[PDB]
Amino acid sequence: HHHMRVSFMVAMDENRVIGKDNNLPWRLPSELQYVKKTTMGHPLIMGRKNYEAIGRPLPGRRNIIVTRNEGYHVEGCEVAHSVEEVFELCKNEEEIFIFGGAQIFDLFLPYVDKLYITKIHHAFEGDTFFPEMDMTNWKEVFVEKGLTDEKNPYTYYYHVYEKQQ
Amino acid sequence: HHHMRVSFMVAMDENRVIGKDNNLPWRLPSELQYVKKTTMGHPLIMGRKNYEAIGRPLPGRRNIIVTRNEGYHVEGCEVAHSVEEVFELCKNEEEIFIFGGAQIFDLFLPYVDKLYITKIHHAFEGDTFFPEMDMTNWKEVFVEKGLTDEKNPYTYYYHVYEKQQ
Ligand SMILES: NC(=O)C1=CN([C@@H]2O[C@H](COP(=O)(O)OP(=O)(O)OC[C@H]3O[C@@H](n4cnc5c(N)ncnc54)[C@H](OP(=O)(O)O)[C@@H]3O)[C@@H](O)[C@H]2O)C=CC1
Ligand SMILES: NC(=O)C1=CN([C@@H]2O[C@H](COP(=O)(O)OP(=O)(O)OC[C@H]3O[C@@H](n4cnc5c(N)ncnc54)[C@H](OP(=O)(O)O)[C@@H]3O)[C@@H](O)[C@H]2O)C=CC1
Ligand SMILES: COc1cc([C@@H](C#Cc2c(C)nc(N)nc2N)OC)cc(OC)c1OC
Ligand SMILES: COc1cc([C@@H](C#Cc2c(C)nc(N)nc2N)OC)cc(OC)c1OC
Repeated sequence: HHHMRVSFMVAMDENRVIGKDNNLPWRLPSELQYVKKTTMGHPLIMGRKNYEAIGRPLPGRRNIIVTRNEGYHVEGCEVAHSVEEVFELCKNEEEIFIFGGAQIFDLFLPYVDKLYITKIHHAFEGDTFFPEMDMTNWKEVFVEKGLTDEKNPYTYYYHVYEKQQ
Repeated sequence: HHHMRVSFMVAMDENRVIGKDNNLPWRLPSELQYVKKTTMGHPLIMGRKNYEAIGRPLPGRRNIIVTRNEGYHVEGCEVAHSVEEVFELCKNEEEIFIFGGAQIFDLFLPYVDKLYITKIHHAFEGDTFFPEMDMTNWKEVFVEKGLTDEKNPYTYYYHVYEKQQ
């Protein structure tokens, strides 16, 4: 019924860890560069907790915050309270990026068309996970090794998957 | 319609610069060794400006120069005036390397099957750029850090991507 591409944008470790103590368990500025370039010009859909840890709108993109709080407001951002309200806000968009965290990934899981996953080859301590997905009917359409150096101290790969049917 | 693999061979910086003042912005003799070893035994397809800065045929490869000039001739080199004429000349080749510069990379962009791209981790001043490419349905099949030493004073990586669909 919705006409936008619904894409997930996530970085996770060997055990699907995405967070520890309401923050990111790793610092990978080069991974952040990839995220910025990939998502630029497209709406970012984020759970309230994800957004609040950021604390400011990310420039050049529609920032849409998902919350059950019907009195929630933040300047420079739009607020939605359900999947359908996100779909109404983004009805004429080409592609939107579900940007996390875990509760918001779970929420949009039935609707994902395309997956941009950074896979980090380390096992971090963590408490928040990317949902399991059955990847049948999914095709890897891109893979490349991430930049590992003094500023980016882990091995990681960018993967992109597209849903077939 | 054509049966040869159409490969690109290019070195570019962090902003896709490949040239400044009709020359290469950097000196990387080790990168040139990789170029020789990779292309040897296969046709090099070069724009007229690229070739003329070289000024002589590169040994052990068919040198094919692309120009609109129907009276253009160079000893030890073959001359083509269109994509189709290159395809005619190379119809029985296994693989050909589009060798630049930017106008010639633009020209053959719809036909590229394989990308050999060196990425230099520096921002040079430049005036000539490698075209943007949507890497959907391409996979990185090779990556290696280039040699950085007194003779090769930048950080760079060899990447090879192959088109899937
Ligand atoms: N590595 C990565 O790729 C990413 C990791 N993260 C990490 O994930 C963690 C945060 O994730 P998590 O704790 O799951 O929180 P989320 O970011 O998913 O936000 C949860 C909030 O979203 C709102 N929400 C959840 N479900 C609904 C619903 N059905 N309808 C309306 N609103 C809803 C609620 O807001 P409210 O309480 O206001 O009602 C809820 O508290 C952090 O550790 C963060 O660092 C985040 C993004 C990416
Ligand atoms: N870093 C790298 O990997 C490389 C960098 N370079 C750099 O690129 C620069 C040169 O590139 P650029 O200036 O774009 O020039 P090119 O090497 O692409 O050559 C331009 C010439 O190609 C011919 N040409 C262009 N389009 C067509 C067409 N449609 N049909 C027939 N002939 C055509 C024309 O020749 P004519 O005028 O005779 O008609 C034109 O002048 C230099 O700085 C060089 O150092 C070059 C190769 C590799
Ligand atoms: C944009 O900058 C940030 C983003 C996030 C967000 C995310 C993400 C995110 C990342 C990093 N990588 C991928 N592949 N997908 C994602 N969805 O939550 C961790 C938190 C930040 O610090 C609080 C950020 O710094 C300002
Ligand atoms: C081979 O020797 C040369 C080649 C080129 C060519 C190129 C290239 C080229 C390079 C360097 N690296 C990669 N990865 N791809 C390419 N296509 O144009 C700049 C110019 C030269 O001097 C002006 C060369 O010295 C004789």
